[PDB]
Amino acid sequence: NLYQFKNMIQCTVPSRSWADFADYGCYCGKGGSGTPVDDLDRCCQTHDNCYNEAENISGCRPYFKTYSYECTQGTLTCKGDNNACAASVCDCDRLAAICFAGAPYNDDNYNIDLKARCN
Amino acid sequence: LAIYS
Repeated sequence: NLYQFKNMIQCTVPSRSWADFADYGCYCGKGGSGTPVDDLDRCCQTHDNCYNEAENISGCRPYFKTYSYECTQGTLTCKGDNNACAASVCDCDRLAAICFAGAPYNDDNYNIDLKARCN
Repeated sequence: LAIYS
């Protein structure tokens, strides 16, 4: 869940508050739809897709699902106890967080008009 | 309160 995703972001990208990613480009935070403004938006886009596939697993709700994971000494790990759904969700978030840590951050792309630059 | 991505 987004509390855990939050904590994931906070442990892979220390220097930057998680809020910085809650409203960026067309796919970070606010729904989406349209071409990702940039790499950091692409990370999120892939992340939105991951959630949609996960939604295919019945009784699987990407935002409220609580999975098992840990982050220590710079290592983000999805534990083995997770069922199919939790595992998927965990890995979605995990891949995203790692993606965030390697992508540039453009301030011009923070909180852009959604309605006019994304249908 | 709410949602990142």
